[PDB]
Amino acid sequence: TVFRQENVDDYYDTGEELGSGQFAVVKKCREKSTGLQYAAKFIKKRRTKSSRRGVSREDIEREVSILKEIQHPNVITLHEVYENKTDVILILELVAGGELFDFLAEKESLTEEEATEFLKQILNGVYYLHSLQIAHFDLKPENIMLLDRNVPKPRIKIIDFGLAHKIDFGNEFKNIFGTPEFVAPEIVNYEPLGLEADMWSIGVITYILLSGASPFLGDTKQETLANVSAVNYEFEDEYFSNTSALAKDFIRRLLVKDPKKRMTIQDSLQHPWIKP
Ligand SMILES: Nc1ncnc2c1ncn2[C@@H]1O[C@H](COP(=O)(O)OP(=O)(O)O)[C@@H](O)[C@H]1O
Ligand SMILES: [Mg+2]
Repeated sequence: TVFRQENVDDYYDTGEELGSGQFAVVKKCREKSTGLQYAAKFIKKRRTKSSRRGVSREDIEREVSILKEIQHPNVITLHEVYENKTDVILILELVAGGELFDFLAEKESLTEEEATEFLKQILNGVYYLHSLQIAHFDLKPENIMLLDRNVPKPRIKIIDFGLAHKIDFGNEFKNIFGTPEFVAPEIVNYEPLGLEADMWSIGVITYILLSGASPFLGDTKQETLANVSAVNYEFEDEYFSNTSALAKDFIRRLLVKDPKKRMTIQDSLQHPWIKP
């Protein structure tokens, strides 16, 4: 597909930089015609076929296609897309309260209620995505945004659809590898991937929410990956002594090497720690 090729600056003004990654930069912006605000994600295009710099057009279009499908309170939506010779520019719903990553850094240790208030929202967004056969493949705290960080129980949206894929056969077997501390063993081992990989990441996020510590993190990325593949984690008493056994059970049933034995998103919502 092709996108709008008028100069995005004729239609929008940009402001604060909201975040970035290796091939993307995200700027707050305001649409001239409405005064409404958005997050403009500029993704750097590849300059040749054989290049490793920038993002392939196939990969950009996959992100756009998935984003166009989705509408749920706990996911961002896509407003418009522009392009020019250097970038594709996705005009995304603005999430103005910063990353979960930054919230957790700034705040004291969470209560079990605060952790489940965040988790339940994540679960609801993932339930929506998985119902659509969309695997996110990059769930982690920098990819979850708060609407407003100055309320007791902040509301969240999942962002960053740059690794998301439609799973129409039950698994996919493309080049997909995210961040060592969050990826499932099947990613580490270069196996076909499906919705189950997201459920593993949710286990890792839950462990972080409750404890402030990352379950598999080693001193190097190779150590982290080796730990993931071996399922080398434990609940440290120093961090988990006043956390319930049911919360640990929830995590334990997600951090399972065999994807067939791991809780599904439906299972997670019916688990006794979560189910009303
Ligand atoms: N819709 C959004 N609203 C607010 N900030 C955003 C939004 N999308 C992305 N960001 C910020 O920009 C960062 C990078 O965007 P992201 O989509 O995660 O791209 P990357 O694939 O490069 O990680 C995010 O971690 C977040 O800080
Ligand atoms: Mg990201």
